[PDB]
Amino acid sequence: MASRILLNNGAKMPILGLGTWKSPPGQVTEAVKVAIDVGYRHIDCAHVYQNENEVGVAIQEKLREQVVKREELFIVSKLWCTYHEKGLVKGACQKTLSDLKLDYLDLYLIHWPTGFKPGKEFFPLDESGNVVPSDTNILDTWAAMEELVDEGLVKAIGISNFNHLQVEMILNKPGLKYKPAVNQIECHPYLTQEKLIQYCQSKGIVVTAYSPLGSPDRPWAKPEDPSLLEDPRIKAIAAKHNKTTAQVLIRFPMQRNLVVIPKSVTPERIAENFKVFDFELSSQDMTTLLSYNRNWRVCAGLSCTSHKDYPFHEEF
Ligand SMILES: NC(=O)c1ccc[n+]([C@@H]2O[C@H](COP(=O)([O-])OP(=O)(O)OC[C@H]3O[C@@H](n4cnc5c(N)ncnc54)[C@H](OP(=O)(O)O)[C@@H]3O)[C@@H](O)[C@H]2O)c1
Ligand SMILES: O=C(O)COc1cc(F)ccc1C(=O)NCc1cccc(C(=O)O)c1
Repeated sequence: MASRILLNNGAKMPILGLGTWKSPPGQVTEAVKVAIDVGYRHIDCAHVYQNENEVGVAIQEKLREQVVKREELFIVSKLWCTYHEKGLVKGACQKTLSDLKLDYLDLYLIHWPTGFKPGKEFFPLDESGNVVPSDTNILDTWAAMEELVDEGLVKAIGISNFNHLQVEMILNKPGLKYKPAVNQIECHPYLTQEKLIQYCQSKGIVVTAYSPLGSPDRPWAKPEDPSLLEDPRIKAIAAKHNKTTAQVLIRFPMQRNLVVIPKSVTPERIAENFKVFDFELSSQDMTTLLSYNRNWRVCAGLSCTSHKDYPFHEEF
């Protein structure tokens, strides 16, 4: 299938990107270098991942080597929760640009709808142990994101982990200047997201699926949690197609018109995960994979459930 999807800003976004959350700083430069060498043109980043400098080393080198041109790359980052105030957004974006070695981002996302008190700590706490919100609202943060487009820092802006009412709030914002281009949400066979995906797509917003493999390296994994990569039912579909389970899990969102961003620092898996443009899941395969939904989240945000903008109380 086609390698890129057209966004509502007129730019094209590669449907397969490399994730970088948890990629160790001493391994992510080589991961991104390998990814670019084997065909990746989209890298998903974030300031909170604490490895943008090292991602940037890889990008800048592959540009210097003329393995790729800047206009062929699609680099995404995200505004962290402690930078939602309007006077902090530009500096947060500019720090990410400096670290990534870039003059512009292709896409900049509000990482989560929940703003937190600014300061050095990424999760400022009171007990008492609760995260300290900021009195920022998603609409004013969105206006600050729009400014970044108008200053040339970013080509596109979007949102992440917004529920359908929060997307609707952006779309209904008084004086809205730019619609979100993307909503990046968790999505895989255990969290299939039919309602939120159809809503976003119906509005021309492209959905990116994160944790498509079920994030087996997530730091809070428990043994009793379900495991996509080990699910016999998914392994059977992979065997039928002569592909790996991971390749099925990556192809699945692609056939729903989603972008997908599997993470790896393992060279052989980085290459494997890209070899997903040469086979097709049947409609029956797709419906079968959808049937595995259980509303299970890698990223549940249990410490934020009292935040006024917590996204996961709503059905979707
Ligand atoms: N917007 C948000 O709030 C948000 C939240 C979560 C994630 N994300 C983004 O989405 C990306 C992907 O999600 P994720 O990192 O949570 O998890 P994931 O991509 O679902 O899974 C990554 C894990 O799978 C392993 N793996 C990769 N390819 C494999 C293969 N072919 N066979 C077997 N194991 C394989 C990786 O191991 P190795 O690395 O050791 O190879 C790593 O342990 C993130 O890195 C981040 O960029 C965004
Ligand atoms: O967020 C990601 O991309 C991947 O997870 C992380 C990565 C980090 F480097 C550091 C923390 C997290 C994390 O706890 N996320 C979940 C989260 C964060 C903020 C608010 C909510 C909420 O529920 O409002 C939920």
